[PDB]
Amino acid sequence: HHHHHFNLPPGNYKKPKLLYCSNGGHFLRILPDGTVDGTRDRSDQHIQLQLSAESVGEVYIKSTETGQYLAMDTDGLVYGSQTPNEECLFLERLEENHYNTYISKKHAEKNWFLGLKKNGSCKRGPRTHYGQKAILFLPLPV
Repeated sequence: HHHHHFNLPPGNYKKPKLLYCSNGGHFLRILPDGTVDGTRDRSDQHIQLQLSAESVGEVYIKSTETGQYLAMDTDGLVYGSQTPNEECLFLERLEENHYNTYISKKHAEKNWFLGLKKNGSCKRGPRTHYGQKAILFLPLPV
């Protein structure tokens, strides 16, 4: 449980999705250069993601266009990794009985989440907190 609640979101990983952030109304984007951000452009070719489960509640978020894995570094910066490693795992949970939240597994004890600012920039791990809108995501069909 990693010392966290276990309310899981409904749905599956059968198909790819878009991870939509309410905060600024952005879709999670993994750039070929390893850069990660958010875009409002629904036609962007780098927003399609494939989630997969490691263990129950643990996921990988992979770019279908590039094959890169979403990850969060030692300093809390989100990046795109060519290969899957411990920094690529996230704890996917339901939040506010509706949204999906993604907590860095490696940094779970610190509550470091995946989050997008209103300007579409990713937030740094330590800057994320329960209660913010930046951490709330909606998985949409592609």
